[PDB]
Amino acid sequence: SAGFDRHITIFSPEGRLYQVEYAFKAINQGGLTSVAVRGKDCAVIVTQKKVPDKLLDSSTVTHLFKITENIGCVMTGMTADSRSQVQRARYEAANWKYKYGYEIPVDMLCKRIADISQVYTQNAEMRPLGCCMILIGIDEEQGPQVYKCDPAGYYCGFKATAAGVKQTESTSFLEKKVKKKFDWTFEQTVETAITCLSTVLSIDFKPSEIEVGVVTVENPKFRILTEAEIDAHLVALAERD
Amino acid sequence: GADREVQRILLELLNQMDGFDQNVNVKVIMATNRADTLDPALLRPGRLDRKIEFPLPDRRQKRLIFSTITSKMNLSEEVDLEDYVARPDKISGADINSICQESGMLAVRENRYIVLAKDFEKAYKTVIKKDEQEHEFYK
Amino acid sequence: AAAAVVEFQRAQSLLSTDREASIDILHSIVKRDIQENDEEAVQVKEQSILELGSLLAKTGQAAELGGLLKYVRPFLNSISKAKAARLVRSLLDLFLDMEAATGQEVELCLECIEWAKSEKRTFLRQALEARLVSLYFDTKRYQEALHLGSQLLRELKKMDDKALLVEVQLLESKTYHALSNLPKARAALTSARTTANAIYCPPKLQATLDMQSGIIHAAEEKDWKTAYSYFYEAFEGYDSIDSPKAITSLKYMLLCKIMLNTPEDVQALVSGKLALRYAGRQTEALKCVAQASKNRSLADFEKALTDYRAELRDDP
Amino acid sequence: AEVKGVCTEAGMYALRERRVHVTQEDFEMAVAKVMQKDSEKNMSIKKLWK
Amino acid sequence: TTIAGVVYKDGIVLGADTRATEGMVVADKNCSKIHFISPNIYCCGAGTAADTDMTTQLISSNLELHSLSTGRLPRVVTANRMLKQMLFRYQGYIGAALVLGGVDVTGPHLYSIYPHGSTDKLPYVTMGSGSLAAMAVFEDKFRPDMEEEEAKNLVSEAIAAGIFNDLGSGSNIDLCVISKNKLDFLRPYTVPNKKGTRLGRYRCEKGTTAVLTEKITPLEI
Amino acid sequence: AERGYSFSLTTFSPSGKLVQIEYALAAVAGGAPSVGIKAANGVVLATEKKQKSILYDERSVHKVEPITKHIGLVYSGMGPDYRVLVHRARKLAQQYYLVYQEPIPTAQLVQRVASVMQEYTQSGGVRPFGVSLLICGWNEGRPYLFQSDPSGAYFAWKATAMGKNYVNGKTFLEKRYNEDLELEDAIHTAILTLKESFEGQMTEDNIEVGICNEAGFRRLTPTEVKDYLAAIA
Amino acid sequence: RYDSRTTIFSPEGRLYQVEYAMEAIGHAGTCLGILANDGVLLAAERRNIHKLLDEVFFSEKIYKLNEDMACSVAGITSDANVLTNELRLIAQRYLLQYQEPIPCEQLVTALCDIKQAYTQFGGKRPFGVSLLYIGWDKHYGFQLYQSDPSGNYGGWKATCIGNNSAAAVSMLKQDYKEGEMTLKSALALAIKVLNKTMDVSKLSAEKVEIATLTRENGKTVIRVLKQKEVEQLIKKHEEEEAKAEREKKEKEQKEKDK
Repeated sequence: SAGFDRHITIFSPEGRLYQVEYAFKAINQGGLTSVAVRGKDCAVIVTQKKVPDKLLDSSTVTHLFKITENIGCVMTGMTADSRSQVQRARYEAANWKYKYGYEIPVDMLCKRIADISQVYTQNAEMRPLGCCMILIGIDEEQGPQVYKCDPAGYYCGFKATAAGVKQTESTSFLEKKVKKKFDWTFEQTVETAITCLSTVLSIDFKPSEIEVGVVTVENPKFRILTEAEIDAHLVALAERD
Repeated sequence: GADREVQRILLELLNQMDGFDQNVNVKVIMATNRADTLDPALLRPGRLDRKIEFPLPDRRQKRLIFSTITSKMNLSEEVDLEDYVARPDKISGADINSICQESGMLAVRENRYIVLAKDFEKAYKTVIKKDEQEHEFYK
Repeated sequence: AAAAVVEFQRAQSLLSTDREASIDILHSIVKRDIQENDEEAVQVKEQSILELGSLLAKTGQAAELGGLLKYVRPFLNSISKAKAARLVRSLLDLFLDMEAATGQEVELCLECIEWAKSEKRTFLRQALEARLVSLYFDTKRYQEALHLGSQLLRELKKMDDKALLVEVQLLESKTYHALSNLPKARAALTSARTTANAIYCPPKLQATLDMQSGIIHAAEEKDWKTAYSYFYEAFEGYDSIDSPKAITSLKYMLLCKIMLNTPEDVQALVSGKLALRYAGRQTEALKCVAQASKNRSLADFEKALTDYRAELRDDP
Repeated sequence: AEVKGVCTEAGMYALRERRVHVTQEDFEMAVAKVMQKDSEKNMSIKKLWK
Repeated sequence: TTIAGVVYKDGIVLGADTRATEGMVVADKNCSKIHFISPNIYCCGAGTAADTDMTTQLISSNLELHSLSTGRLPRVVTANRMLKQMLFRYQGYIGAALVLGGVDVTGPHLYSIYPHGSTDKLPYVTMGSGSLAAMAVFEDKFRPDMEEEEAKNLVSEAIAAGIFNDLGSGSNIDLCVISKNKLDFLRPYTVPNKKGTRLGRYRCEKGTTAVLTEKITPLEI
Repeated sequence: AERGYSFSLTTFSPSGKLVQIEYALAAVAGGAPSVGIKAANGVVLATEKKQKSILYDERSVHKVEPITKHIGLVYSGMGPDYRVLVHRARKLAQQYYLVYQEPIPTAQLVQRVASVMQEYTQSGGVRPFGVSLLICGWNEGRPYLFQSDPSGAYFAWKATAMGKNYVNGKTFLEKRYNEDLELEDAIHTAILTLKESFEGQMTEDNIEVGICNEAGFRRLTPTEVKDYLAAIA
Repeated sequence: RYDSRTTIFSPEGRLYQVEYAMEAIGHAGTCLGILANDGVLLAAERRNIHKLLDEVFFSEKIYKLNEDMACSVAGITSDANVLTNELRLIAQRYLLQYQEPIPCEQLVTALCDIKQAYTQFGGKRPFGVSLLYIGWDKHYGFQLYQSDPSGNYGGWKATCIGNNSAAAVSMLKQDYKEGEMTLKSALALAIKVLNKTMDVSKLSAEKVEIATLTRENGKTVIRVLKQKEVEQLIKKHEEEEAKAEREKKEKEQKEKDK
């Protein structure tokens, strides 16, 4: 069935949306990978950082964005789509805070973005922008929260997830590591995320070829770890592993 | 011409299965995944077909499949298939055969010159979980 | 009904310890009449009748069940609605479950059926007739069992309670098997299975169907693999229901294992997760028979037969 | 063809029980077995049309 | 109209009077002036009765849809911002002056929303024609962190002062005690006044009136 | 078949089919099992919440959601479309409440949601909702269980199953369902119907059940679902 | 190929999409209507009568458009619902404007003009639903109309749409009295034609719905007959058929004697 393939709004005779599936394939096209894990009182996102040139400003190159003061996201997929969806998420969070007087819950922001994407999946006006957004925040009543906002309107919440080329391998690794004492600390969660990326990619990380963002209950502000902190984590945890 | 040629094949089959040249002692068996898309003429409850259903194995039939497949195989004494049958699933006979083959391959690959409940557990998990990795907005 | 429940609890303690006081208290409570407007004293009285029958069965006082029925049949005749048959069915079942043969079962069930016919409670009459057919089979009056069962199923094919129809067809198949008319027993079994795979089959009914199917398969086709499969299904159903007809299913599985020329599996199956609560002479008989078959010793086989005569013989 | 199949299947029912005998029950069961209809499964697709 | 609200130790107590006057004649004797916004949020309404009624109804609907979407209790800040933005979009023609009060996760909150859309979060507020008398009572006899019973007594007394010193104030006093546990809605909390025991006997016997026509229609069962 | 007349929603095929809406219904049938049973004194909805991994936090996204204090809704099909439809149903119920100071009747809510689906199935640039909704309400003094299809057609049901094994579910419900069934027995029937099409171990936290009695619609807590599963097993 | 759009003329002048809708109406459940000088009536078959379906609504195909009018729908369910709502809106708009019930022909014309616009304009498939209207207005009394997917309507003494409409209309043509048909005879004829057109065993009463419109005390009354009345009519028809068969058997016996 290849006729039912060029239009986002056409159901295949068995009821499939091939253009949405192709948007997912587009997610698996930036080459990078991202992982996210939540401990007792923190959430961590770690993304592979490729800077294949000396002339490219690594400070500007990034996939971790601060959606609001207390919510962060890691984007994987086409970069233009990633930044467009990041701007949309920031705008939605600002509108929520304006209308309702309190910071947008992470699950609410994910539902808003997923609804926005579902609209494009249903109507035929745009293409479903091919990016995957993993959001992390600290909810006052639930605790640390990690969510995904794939480009079809699906936004389940996660104990630990991955996106990009090696999402399946990272998922298997995190399943194994979470069946055993899912209760992780801050250092243990950073360990688990970094180890998942390193093992799935089959490489040990320099302090620069990796980008980590973190939120904690004690300090519930999205913080992007600096090079010194990344190196400290890598060296200390590899040594004491 | 292509749809017409396929219909021509079906018409020839109907002709030869029941027509002016009634065969003597020539029986026919036709296997299919669904009989609902079948032509009413070929499906004719007459001199063209008698219909039988091959459903997914029941629990009792699954017990029988495991016993038959494992008879030739030899195992330990703590490897009761008597609960792998009871565990709910939609595994077919091919699935059970694959489970047994995979458990035997696990044992031989890992030496351990016996087949045990852990081997069957791993093979069963592998086979049952093989039906995954689809998209999750469809559900 | 707080005072009524307190009376029930006192009668229960007396059932446990001083049964005669409980018996007298429940006799008085049953003698008590019921206000037509109050629909809870009626429940009190029916519960008291049931517990009085329970006392009689526990003490082996099965001689009064006839009187119980006689003075409980002139009732309001409106218990619940179209489900009052359950109480009388359970009462009659418990009565006939007597551990000592009182000698008056067939005629009592017959007069129950006659009273049901007179009162025009058709469904209760059908239940009583099915119970009577099962009683005929139990007492080995196979010809009368078959006559009554044929009449009952001819009546039943054209109305409701397909569960009762399935039970009656199963009893027909079982009486044919006992009478050696194996093809007719298999035909009745197949009819029962065809009717049963159109309704809800409780675990007990499914276990009965599976055990009868295994018995017939063992008898006729000589596919002891399928016979063992059906016997295992019956064993599992009767185990879930924790019924006493599970040792028989275990015995028949071990028998099928023996007749499959693989008596080595008898011990492995008796040493299973589910085949432990039933350990005893029942399983030991067939373990010994499997051992004798393994040693191929006719002397050992006869030794096992004579030693376990109760288990191996007297069960056709 | 359906009627001939009805006769054949009643005869097969008779054959099953080591019989050479056909009865009204046999013909009725044969009719049921031969005129078996695969009506629509899905109530939604069935109820698209009023 | 007189309405008041005070934030006591555990939660809030709102208190309104019951009367609606069409001009200078008592039109309603038992008007309900404490409107529901969510199980933990109630707002007392004053001013144009229709405006306040429909405003509270619309905001309650919006907040209930919001709560269904989120999955958690609504926030008094959310209700206050919704009301404020609506009443500001309408440049002042929605004559609905509200005393909002609720108990969300972050403790109890009490707001005084004005017709033009200016809100004052306060420990105690009073609004309506008798708002001046109610605030007099509050200033004279308010203390930090009062008990539930003492707060009920204080708000009831303030509303009673409004009743007795403001024409156009209610007959009965309605209260709403909200806390993290209870949602008491006392209707009426008190009946300071009641119609004088009917002293007359005037029912006119059958036939006093002169009829001209009849069209008795036998409605079907 | 009629191959040309299957890509558009604004053209009748020569035989009169609207093939694309049937394809939407196929997408529905290729979804998670959900069951709805109308007890004598209430209604029950169930649906498997089996996740694709242990990582999916199976407490964040719900499948049996309320729409009012007396109406709830489950679905079989695509989750995003379901989210859209539940939001629209809530909005419609709120509009009805504002206009008529009275909770929307279940029949009316079903009519309006079916109208929404019809709106989405009447153009070329829009894809029909690939879900079937099961709405359960307690309007008046009797329970209501309705189905709504992508085509905009809505049904009243005694009991039904939709999703992957709806045929087996409906046969099971034909066997087991009796009209004078209390809600407590209907919950067991619902869970058993799910079990008959539920692969793996039906743990309390991977199944979702919501009841609707005179007290109003309520999604049963996982503890309650665990108790019901233990009692059934 | 001249049927890819509703607004495309075939080189012979035929709107193939409109013809497709007209033919597709044949999938709908058989509805029919008879006009009697005492009153007018519709009958309709329940295509799907599964035992697990509930009967929440008192009627699946017969809707009450206003005080003096009812209509049976035959075709796609969504289109039928849309058009029923629009018919009610048209009737009540006329009542608001003029303060008197819309005449049946005017209501039919309005809805059929809507259907014509759908057949004529842009990217909109024609309404795949046929309608049978019954009503009473001060001008022509009891009236029965039929309307197609193409927005064409006609007035009929008796007619049938949906499944086996050809057989039903032929039977009515044979056995309808052009000006001497009362409501009782109309109901009997409706039962006869439904029995001979449904072609599903005996005429199960639960698989048919009948509605009658009649003037009473100066007010129109539309009654959907209760299942008891439908069962009684079916039983009377079965007794009549059995009597006819007995008469034919007696004639056969007399012929055998001869």
